[PDB]
Amino acid sequence: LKTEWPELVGKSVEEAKKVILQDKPEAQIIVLPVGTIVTMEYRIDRVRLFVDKLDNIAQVPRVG
Amino acid sequence: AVPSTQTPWGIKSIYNDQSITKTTGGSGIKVAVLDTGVYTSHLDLAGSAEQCKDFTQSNPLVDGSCTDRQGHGTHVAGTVLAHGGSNGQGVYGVAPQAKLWAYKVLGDNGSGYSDDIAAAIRHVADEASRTGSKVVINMSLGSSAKDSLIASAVDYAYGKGVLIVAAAGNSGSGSNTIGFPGGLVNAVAVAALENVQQNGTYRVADFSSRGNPATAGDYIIQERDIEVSAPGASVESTWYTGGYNTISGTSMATPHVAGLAAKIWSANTSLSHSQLRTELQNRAKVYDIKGGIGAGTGDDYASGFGYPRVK
Ligand SMILES: [Ca+2]
Ligand SMILES: [Ca+2]
Ligand code: NA
Repeated sequence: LKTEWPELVGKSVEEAKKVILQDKPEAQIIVLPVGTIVTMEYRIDRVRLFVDKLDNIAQVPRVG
Repeated sequence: AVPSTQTPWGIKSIYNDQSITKTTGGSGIKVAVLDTGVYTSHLDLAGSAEQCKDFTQSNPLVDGSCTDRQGHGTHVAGTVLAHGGSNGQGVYGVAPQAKLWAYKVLGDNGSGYSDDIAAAIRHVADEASRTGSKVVINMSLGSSAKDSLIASAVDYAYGKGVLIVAAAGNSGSGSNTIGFPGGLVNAVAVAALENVQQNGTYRVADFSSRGNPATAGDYIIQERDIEVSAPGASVESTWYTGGYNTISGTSMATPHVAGLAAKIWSANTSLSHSQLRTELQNRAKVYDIKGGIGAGTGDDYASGFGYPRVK
């Protein structure tokens, strides 16, 4: 039922992962650089994290 | 392998005929699937690929290679144009007589580089102008933020008579979550329907990205507007290992529309790309979508102009 974590923008990837797994323990978390172009498949078990060069979250993480 | 049905729900739905067991149409049109590659030797795609090019390698264009190691690009291509295979027992897409330009712009985990996508779009346009072909680009891909390099390429291609059809994104159900290139003025943004009825129509899937409420309602496309809706949830199609698979997303909606576009274009080859786009819009309006979060009577920011169909 949680599908987005807007409060994670600007947090570290390690923190993001903890928070997401607390809601979605079977989440398949994929880390990609900010600006990476991606398929528009909706994968319910996935959460992509887009990160800057400091490994901070660059945009609202979402399920899919 | 055989699909669970030769005509998956989206195909039956867009044809507006629950009884079909095969499809026809799209002869003389090219659909450029800019994606993870395509397994062009799948039985249901065999002989359809007229171009097979790879923009993801150290060399900026590898002609004769377009290998799908992911599945997504194969799946998308099948929705456009799978033709049931030589023996007629395979899956069918919307426009089984259309030809395929399989351009690999995403890597094997379904992600890629802006520059490769932009290069690939421009290359389609150049190929189209050189060959005098009628071409529809399918881009089941994007980014939340607008990428201007890709946008420049889209405008270049649109300026050379190539129709661009692109996924709205899967960032819904919140308003104004549409991504790019779908959200560009010169790309047709495609929202995803699920196979559920609400308020007397198909329902927009909650995951589908929504356009800007501020600019929906006018039946005029601005940046960040959804254009049309199509089947996008639990779509069976061709898969890179040779069988079939069922996946979801605005990725799966996009090729229903690209395929429908090819089908329409083939049936009236005197049309330009923008006349074709206009007729997609006209058809959409026949099937106003009223189901789903933010959907309602008329042009809305969940479903755009509606659901364009064969009839
Ligand atoms: Ca508008
Ligand atoms: Ca509507
Ligand atoms: Na658009």
